[PDB]
Amino acid sequence: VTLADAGFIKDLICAQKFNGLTVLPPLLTDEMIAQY
Amino acid sequence: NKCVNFNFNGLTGTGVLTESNKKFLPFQQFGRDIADTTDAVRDPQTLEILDITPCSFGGVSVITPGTNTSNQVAVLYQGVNCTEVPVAILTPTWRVYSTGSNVFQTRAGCLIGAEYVNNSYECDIPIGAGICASYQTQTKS
Amino acid sequence: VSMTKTSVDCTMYICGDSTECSNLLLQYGSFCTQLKRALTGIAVEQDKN
Amino acid sequence: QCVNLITRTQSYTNSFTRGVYYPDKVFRSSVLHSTQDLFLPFFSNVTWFHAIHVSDNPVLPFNDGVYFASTEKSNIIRGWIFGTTLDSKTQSLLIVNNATNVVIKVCEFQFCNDPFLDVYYHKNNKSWMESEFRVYSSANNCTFEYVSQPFLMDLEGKQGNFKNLREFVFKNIDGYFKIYSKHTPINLGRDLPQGFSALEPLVDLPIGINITRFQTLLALHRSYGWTAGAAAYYVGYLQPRTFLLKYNENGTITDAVDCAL
Amino acid sequence: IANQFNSAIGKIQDSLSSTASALGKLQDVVNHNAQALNTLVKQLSSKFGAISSVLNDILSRLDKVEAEVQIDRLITGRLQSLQTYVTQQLIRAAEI
Amino acid sequence: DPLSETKCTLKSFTVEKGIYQTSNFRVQPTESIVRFPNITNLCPFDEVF
Ligand SMILES: *[C@@H]1O[C@H](CO)[C@@H](O[C@@H]2O[C@H](CO)[C@@H](O[C@H]3O[C@H](CO)[C@@H](O)[C@H](O)[C@@H]3O)[C@H](O)[C@H]2NC(C)=O)[C@H](O)[C@H]1NC(C)=O
Ligand SMILES: *[C@@H]1O[C@H](CO)[C@@H](O[C@@H]2O[C@H](CO)[C@@H](O[C@H]3O[C@H](CO)[C@@H](O)[C@H](O)[C@@H]3O)[C@H](O)[C@H]2NC(C)=O)[C@H](O)[C@H]1NC(C)=O
Ligand SMILES: *[C@@H]1O[C@H](CO)[C@@H](O[C@@H]2O[C@H](CO)[C@@H](O)[C@H](O)[C@H]2NC(C)=O)[C@H](O)[C@H]1NC(C)=O
Ligand SMILES: *[C@@H]1O[C@H](CO)[C@@H](O[C@@H]2O[C@H](CO)[C@@H](O)[C@H](O)[C@H]2NC(C)=O)[C@H](O)[C@H]1NC(C)=O
Ligand SMILES: *[C@@H]1O[C@H](CO)[C@@H](O[C@@H]2O[C@H](CO)[C@@H](O)[C@H](O)[C@H]2NC(C)=O)[C@H](O)[C@H]1NC(C)=O
Ligand SMILES: *[C@@H]1O[C@H](CO)[C@@H](O)[C@H](O)[C@H]1NC(C)=O
Ligand SMILES: *[C@@H]1O[C@H](CO)[C@@H](O)[C@H](O)[C@H]1NC(C)=O
Ligand SMILES: *[C@@H]1O[C@H](CO)[C@@H](O)[C@H](O)[C@H]1NC(C)=O
Ligand SMILES: *[C@@H]1O[C@H](CO)[C@@H](O)[C@H](O)[C@H]1NC(C)=O
Repeated sequence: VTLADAGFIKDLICAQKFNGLTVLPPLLTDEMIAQY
Repeated sequence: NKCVNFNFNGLTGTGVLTESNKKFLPFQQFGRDIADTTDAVRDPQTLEILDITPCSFGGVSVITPGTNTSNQVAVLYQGVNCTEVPVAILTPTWRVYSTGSNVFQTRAGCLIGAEYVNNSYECDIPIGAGICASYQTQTKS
Repeated sequence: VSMTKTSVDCTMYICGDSTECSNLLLQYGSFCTQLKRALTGIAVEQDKN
Repeated sequence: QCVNLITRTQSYTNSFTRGVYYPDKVFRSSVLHSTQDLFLPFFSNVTWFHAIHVSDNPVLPFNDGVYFASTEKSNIIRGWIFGTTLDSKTQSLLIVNNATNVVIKVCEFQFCNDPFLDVYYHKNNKSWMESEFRVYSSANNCTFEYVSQPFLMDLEGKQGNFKNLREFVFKNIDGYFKIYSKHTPINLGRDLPQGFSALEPLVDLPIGINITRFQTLLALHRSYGWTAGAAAYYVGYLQPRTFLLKYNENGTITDAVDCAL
Repeated sequence: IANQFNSAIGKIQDSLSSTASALGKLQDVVNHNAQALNTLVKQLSSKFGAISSVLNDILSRLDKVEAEVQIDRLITGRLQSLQTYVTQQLIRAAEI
Repeated sequence: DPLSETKCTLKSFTVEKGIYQTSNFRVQPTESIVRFPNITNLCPFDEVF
């Protein structure tokens, strides 16, 4: 499964941001989900 | 390499201008991204191609507990490089948090006014990307 | 189990670097707070799920 | 000078993928872009004219743009008339080109009936040039004159039977007249070859007048006396049409879908 | 029983590796999040009955009275594109 | 100050424990620049002046 945007610190990903649309990171990282 | 207002041949906008690895055709003047938004413009006088990206921006989340409990707060500049909020010495008129020694790059954004501690706890206030914040006294040493 | 958290803002989406439109948009009242709140209500729920 | 001696015969052939052109002056990379504009459809039935001289030449319609193609050596094809009346009752646009410079000139021209051009050897100037313009009586008032490099060139050297096909799209809109073109080499395979190539905008001219009809100029050398010759060209007409256009990493239109084929 | 289990776990890897569509229900969510933001950012280029979708084009070419109503159309249209996106998101959040 | 801004965006003198999105930050231009081609085609008004 490919992820379009991770939402991490800064393509269509850029242009979305250019117009104020932002992607927020999940609280639990993929390491914390692997630990659970 | 400086955030500026621009007008090329009547193509008006705002952003940082940077040299481009894109190679336009001789008759083309500007490039549109997948979102059909302008992201390059060819200088009319000397025909080099410049990338445009908007000047930096982001959300500003304030981490405040019960007003009754305390009046001090941290601020998270969302998706922002924590070297760039200092260069952004703007919409938030409160300049003071440009000069903070207690400054931290979370993956979620630049967090200012809260200090990183190596010890871990249950998540009191969520910041994002594994990070949480809390109002308490540490006293380890 | 979850979907991408998103946030947006009328100030930039409807008109970036545009004070004139920013003043016209005030005439429409609370809709932008409703939209921002609704997307924040989705975003906090993705962590909960 | 009103010599009605040129004539032309006609037939039909298939314009497979030809007559696609860059719709705006914009770069795009690896992106599929859709637009509604005057385009020539895929596998459109395209008229095939042969023009000849014997020692009968009807003026052509123009509406919603024309595609014109040809592939003659020595650049015997030399220009066009575009215009409302072509008789000095309303102004009209003349294109003529030679080996070193094209003129774009729009005036109240009385063209007589059939306009051709007459480059011949003059003994006293020891060289080739146009004798007298049989194209028209006289120009009365002119309001725009432009000069530039010949919109058409031959390939370097000359390979045997190796024609280049020359393509033009002519549009009139909002006062402007827009030329698009491409010059593609031909393995000497077939007419309008299989493959793809999009026309670049050559000139984009604020003529400002009204176009309803068009015609083309052929040269004659006057060797002693109008030595007889032949030429070919193809005419297609544009429609208000939707296209999906594919840009490569370099922002050339590499392929297209005709949206109602 | 252990060999049946161990050989069954061996087939999960090959199934997931070979099958293009196996994570379809997760890819679909990622694609709908990407398509919804692409559609929302594309909707900025729509005219909504105005002379142009470019705001400073309007402000340059038209006077304060006329320019304002042209922007209004763009405000009303864009604000519709946001309410649509947020309603689609609130419905899509409920099935997640 | 940023607490005074959260009190304002929540329309209340007492904000509770949490994280609150306030006004978006955005760096304004340092100046404005005009780019148009070389000044070709000067009008032949001089030949008559
Ligand atoms: C191809 O056709 C061209 C136009 O028919 C022709 O250009 C013409 O060139 C002559 C001489 O170079 C010009 O004559 C005038 O030149 C200057 C221009 O200011 C004057 O000072 C001179 O006194 C003289 O009047 C023509 O004006 C010019 N035509 C146009 C429309 O600009 C080319 O020479 C032709 N080329 C060949 C190979 O035949
Ligand atoms: C986009 O433009 C690119 C730059 O012009 C172009 O790259 C070029 O590709 C051709 C064809 O592969 C190369 O031609 C050959 O050159 C020598 C042999 O003469 C070989 O060593 C090369 O590998 C190659 O086969 C050009 O050298 C190459 N130019 C550059 C500067 O890299 C792309 O092909 C263009 N892309 C499309 C889709 O048209
Ligand atoms: C934030 O920006 C700084 C620069 O202000 C980045 O630091 C650069 O990192 C790259 C990659 O390691 C180096 O090649 C550069 O030399 C660094 N520049 C400077 C001036 O130190 C940093 O990587 C960025 N990081 C984040 C989290 O956004
Ligand atoms: C173009 O030139 C012709 C010829 O000089 C002009 O025609 C004259 O126009 C005037 C004004 O309408 C009439 O009174 C004359 O009877 C016309 N004479 C002829 C012979 O046509 C014409 O007006 C000029 N056009 C422009 C735009 O200057
Ligand atoms: C170009 O010329 C044609 C022909 O004169 C114009 O068509 C006329 O348009 C008027 C106004 O609609 C009608 O009353 C006439 O009956 C039309 N004439 C013919 C013969 O169809 C056309 O309007 C002109 N175009 C422009 C842009 O001026
Ligand atoms: C414009 O002038 C500059 C400076 O002389 C020159 O470098 C440039 O090539 C000119 N423009 C074009 C299109 O040649
Ligand atoms: C705030 O703190 C006061 C004591 O300083 C307490 O009486 C009050 O109940 C608190 N309010 C809330 C909402 O917790
Ligand atoms: C955490 O421990 C490292 C040493 O392992 C130390 O260098 C670092 O300063 C500590 N963290 C903070 C934020 O002080
Ligand atoms: C093209 O049109 C002409 C006249 O409309 C017709 O005679 C001819 O058959 C058509 N072409 C083909 C391949 O049918």
